[PDB]
Amino acid sequence: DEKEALAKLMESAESCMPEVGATDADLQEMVKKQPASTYAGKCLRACVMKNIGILDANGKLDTEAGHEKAKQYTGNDPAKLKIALEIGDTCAAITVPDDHCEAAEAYGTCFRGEAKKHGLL
Repeated sequence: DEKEALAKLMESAESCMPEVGATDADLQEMVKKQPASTYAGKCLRACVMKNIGILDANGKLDTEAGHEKAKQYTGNDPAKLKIALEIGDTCAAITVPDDHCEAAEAYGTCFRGEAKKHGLL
């Protein structure tokens, strides 16, 4: 069901692509959970996160409504889901830039980092 979570993210990312002029290469970096190698890809990620609501209108992480948010990353599984919740609390504390595109990617770095540490990768 984590698979299905990634599938939802990609649909969202597909509808976000034209408004930040992102490319298929940018989309592929996302599915593969890599850093964004372009600014548009960072903005693509901001657009997705904002649609999830994990990133708010002032470009800061919003961890309220925990389950609804974290399940968009890991699916419904309890052990996984719990870890994502903890990753949210960890990463909501980092310092990020005022630029929302760059802020989304600094959060994404934290997400991936913690996910590797906790075995979600």
